[PDB]
Amino acid sequence: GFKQDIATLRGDLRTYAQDIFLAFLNKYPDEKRNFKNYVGKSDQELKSMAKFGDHTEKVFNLMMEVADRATDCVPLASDASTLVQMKQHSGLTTGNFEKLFVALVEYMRASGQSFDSQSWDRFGKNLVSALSSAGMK
Ligand code: HEM
Repeated sequence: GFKQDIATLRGDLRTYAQDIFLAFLNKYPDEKRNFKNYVGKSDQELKSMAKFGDHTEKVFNLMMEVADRATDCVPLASDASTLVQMKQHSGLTTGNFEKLFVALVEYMRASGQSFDSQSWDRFGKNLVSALSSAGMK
């Protein structure tokens, strides 16, 4: 289930975080625009940069903490608020977050692993309405 998936993901965090983020950026190249330093680079060039790994690991770790704190795949309103208000998410809309979750789910379905891909979809949908409720366009 969903709680075991957090343990799995977390077992090899930096590896999953970069694989999932690459799948997001290649599914939706328009989104790369938000990541000016990553433009013009192949997957392997990105994975060779320390700062790519460091940044994905940090995002993913926070995502796993938000997932951990959820109840039945509904995140806490305060976690959503942390997400809306961080400086770093200044120009974003809820559309950027739903694209991310589509790629996550699609990555999970395609991997070998017994992820509970349906719980992750539902989590992403409930995150997106929580983000809206906390002030995001
Ligand atoms: C639940 C999903 C997400 C979480 C937990 C999250 C969290 C974070 C965190 C913790 C950072 C700062 C990392 C650091 O200090 O190096 C960050 C940065 C950033 N995030 Fe997110 N984020 C999420 C989704 C997104 C999405 C969907 C976008 C855009 C599509 C996005 C765009 C950015 C950008 C552009 C930065 C700045 C990176 C930099 O300037 O180095 N984030 N996010």
